[PDB]
Amino acid sequence: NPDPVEESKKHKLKRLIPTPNSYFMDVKCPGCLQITTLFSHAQNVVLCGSCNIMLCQPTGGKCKLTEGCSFRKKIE
Amino acid sequence: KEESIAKMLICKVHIGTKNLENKMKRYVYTRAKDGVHIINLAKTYEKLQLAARIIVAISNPADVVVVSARPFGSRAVLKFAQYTGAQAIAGRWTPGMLTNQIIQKFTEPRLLIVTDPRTDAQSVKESAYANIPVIALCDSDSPLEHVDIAIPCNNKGKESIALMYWLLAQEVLYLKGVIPRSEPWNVMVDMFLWR
Amino acid sequence: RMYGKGKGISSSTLPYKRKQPSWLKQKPSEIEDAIIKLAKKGQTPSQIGATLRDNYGIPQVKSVTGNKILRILRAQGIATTIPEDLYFLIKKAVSMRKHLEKNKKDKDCKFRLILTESKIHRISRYYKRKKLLPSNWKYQSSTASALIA
Amino acid sequence: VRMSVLADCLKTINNAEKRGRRQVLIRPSSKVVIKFLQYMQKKGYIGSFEIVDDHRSGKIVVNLLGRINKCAVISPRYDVKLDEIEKIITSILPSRLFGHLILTTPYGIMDHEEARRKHTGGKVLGFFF
Amino acid sequence: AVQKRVLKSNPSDLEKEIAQCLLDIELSSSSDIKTDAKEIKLLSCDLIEVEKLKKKTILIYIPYKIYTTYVRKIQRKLINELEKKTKKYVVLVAKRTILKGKQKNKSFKIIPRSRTLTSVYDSILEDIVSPSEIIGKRISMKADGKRVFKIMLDSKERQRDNIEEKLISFAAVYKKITRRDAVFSLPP
Amino acid sequence: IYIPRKCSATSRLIPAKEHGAVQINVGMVDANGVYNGKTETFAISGHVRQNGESDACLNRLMYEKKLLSFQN
RNA sequence: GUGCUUCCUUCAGUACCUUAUGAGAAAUCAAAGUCUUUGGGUUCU
RNA sequence: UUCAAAGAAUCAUUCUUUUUAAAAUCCGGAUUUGUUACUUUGAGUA
Ligand SMILES: [Mg+2]
Ligand SMILES: [Mg+2]
Ligand SMILES: [Mg+2]
Repeated sequence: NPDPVEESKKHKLKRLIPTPNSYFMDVKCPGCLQITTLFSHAQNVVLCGSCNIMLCQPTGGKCKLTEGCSFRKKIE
Repeated sequence: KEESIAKMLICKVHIGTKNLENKMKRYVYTRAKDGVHIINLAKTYEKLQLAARIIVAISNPADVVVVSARPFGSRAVLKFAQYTGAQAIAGRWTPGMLTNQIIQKFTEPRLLIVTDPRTDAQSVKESAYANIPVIALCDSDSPLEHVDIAIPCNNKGKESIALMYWLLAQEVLYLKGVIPRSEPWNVMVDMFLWR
Repeated sequence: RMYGKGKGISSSTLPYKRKQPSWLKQKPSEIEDAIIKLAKKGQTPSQIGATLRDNYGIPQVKSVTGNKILRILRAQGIATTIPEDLYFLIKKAVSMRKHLEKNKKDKDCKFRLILTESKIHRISRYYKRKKLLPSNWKYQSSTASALIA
Repeated sequence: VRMSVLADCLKTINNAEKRGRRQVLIRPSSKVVIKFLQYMQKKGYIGSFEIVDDHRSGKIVVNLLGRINKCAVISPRYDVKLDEIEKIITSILPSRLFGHLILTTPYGIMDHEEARRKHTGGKVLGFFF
Repeated sequence: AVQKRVLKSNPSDLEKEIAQCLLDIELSSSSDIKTDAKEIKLLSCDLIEVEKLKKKTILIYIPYKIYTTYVRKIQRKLINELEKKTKKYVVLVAKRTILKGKQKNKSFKIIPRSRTLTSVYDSILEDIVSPSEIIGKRISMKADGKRVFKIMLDSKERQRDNIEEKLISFAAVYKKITRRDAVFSLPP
Repeated sequence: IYIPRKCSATSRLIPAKEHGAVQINVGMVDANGVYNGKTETFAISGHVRQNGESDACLNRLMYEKKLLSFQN
């Protein structure tokens, strides 16, 4: 049944209805005290608000994301 | 039934071999960390039941041949033949058997029950030239060319094969009037098994 | 691929929902302002978009602002005379030519230079057909270097 | 590259039929293609089909009844006059008793018989058996 | 005193009632929002019934500008309030005009694609569900020469008493607007 | 006027000299499990058998009836 | 498993194997297939 | 880039009627709206 498919989001970016694999991230450093916002698969580095520190290490797909840290997905 | 499943487990039909065969994928539950492929087992049961039903649907039992060229399924198939009506072949299948009219050992059935379409492939092939349906107690890796029903099991492990055969026989008996339900069937596995 | 034998399909593909997502707080005006600032700072359209995506929380300027980013630049009046892609191509060509001048025996480079020239001429033609380029605009191997600025 | 979406779609359908599929994912939907599919459905050859709207050229997936022998485009959409039809149909489709030769006609797309009934011939899209 | 002014018609049965309700809400400041009916107006309404045991539901045709500015922003609150007040299910839509392509308006030169029929229909679909937001349109051509639009909405609405009923109402309203069958759903 | 047989899976319809193609017959149950007199029938064309999709087709057919329950 | 390594899926290369109610004059060919059920586009011969 | 919808006849199908927007025109009713290809009717041909 090509129409109502179930577990195949492990297809390529070219599914039945194309989605992106990327998503946005509510992110926080250990002790900057804020939602910083982020895009997974971000090319250019993002500097957090206060002390401008590397939050995302840039890379060939899905930014490495610095130190321990924590990220919620933005959802919706 | 859980009992059947338990029996299967005790034997080994849950393990299929390495090499998956894309058309068999659906029957396989998942692969293991080892490098083996575990068959879904409920599927094996249901399929087996279906096969049994089909067998029963044949009017007279004698014209439903069974086959295994393997040395250690041969015994099992003989037993099956004895218990139901069905011919066994056992061992050396002759290439003319279902086509060549004039041959001595001709005998053209209404169903063919192979144990393994890998090794007993000739028989399977023949089934095409005489419109014989073919059920197959096939492995994970096996080719399902010409086989109608594929019961997913394992063929490598002789004991497992024997068990499967026994189960099938039991099912057929149940379907027929001979051994009523609720009562377990008297004869054992080990009886079917090679040595 | 237009010129190689390359046949890859690596691509951005946007999400089904094209009315902006709930979590996006930025009002349009602010984002427009930001875009303008970026443009002023020397960034090109694509680059600007990338910056917006990464540094600020915003996926697509098209979902927040009805308009696409080039359009808004145009509206604000900070649009380049010479379109992004075309400009880039020209730059590349210039670079190639310099190399050739330096280093005469490079055959592969020359071949690639020809290809880039051809592509420019296509792109250039297309722009002429619209009204982004003026009709009086050939691309010249002599001038080229001065053009980019 | 693509040129005639419709042709490609028809080819895909044919392939599916040959294999004996059931479902088949016609990959760029087109108004024309949709119309063609509808026509086919009307004359029984195809089942349901769920034109899925992306936010682009849509995909159709189409439900097959194991009934089509072939379906096809005839590229160069030759203008075809009403008198010129008969010869064309003789050339193409396997019997006068069946098969359908689909024209785009200023009264929408319709089969050769329909065209005849109307009066207008037009440009010839394709056919099935 | 006002009330007739909040609508843009000659008062008729239900529009007037709706206006009154709005005024009351403005006066009272129910639930959370206040002075939001100062901003709102309406053009017209239509009561429609469904294939039910009972229930009638309401289109509220809103001038487009107003919809764009205020109603879009605060829709959930408004609709819920209306439901609480008048047990009839309500939907806001923008009265947006459709134009034939080949036709020549005094305005424009070339119709904008905003005003095209298809686009308008899409927009009204978007409008009518508004607690939720569409996941995927998908148009089943039945073999009978019918077309069914099988729309599926996101989560969110799954936490409500009115789900299936609401969906049915939406479908009905769509039918009324655009003589189109439709079916609605959600994911498990 | 011999009207030929339609493969119950793919509807391809199968001629005299096909062989290969098979009319598999499934016997019914009556409450106990005992063999009911009746028999539900599927013809399967040669092409599907050759492919190996035959088993899948059979499964689908069963699902369409009530005979077995998993589809795939 | 010990940042790398493997395994899964997937892209783009790139070969090979079996299989063709697919093709072919055959040799063979996952393209040489979807071709008297002949028309996706196009250049050359 | 206006998709569609509903009613009557016939042996699931065929042929017919009606309306679903916007602008100009006419005494709430009634009636015009890109160019060419293509196609249909004609006209005119010893
Ligand atoms: Mg080229
Ligand atoms: Mg490509
Ligand atoms: Mg040819």
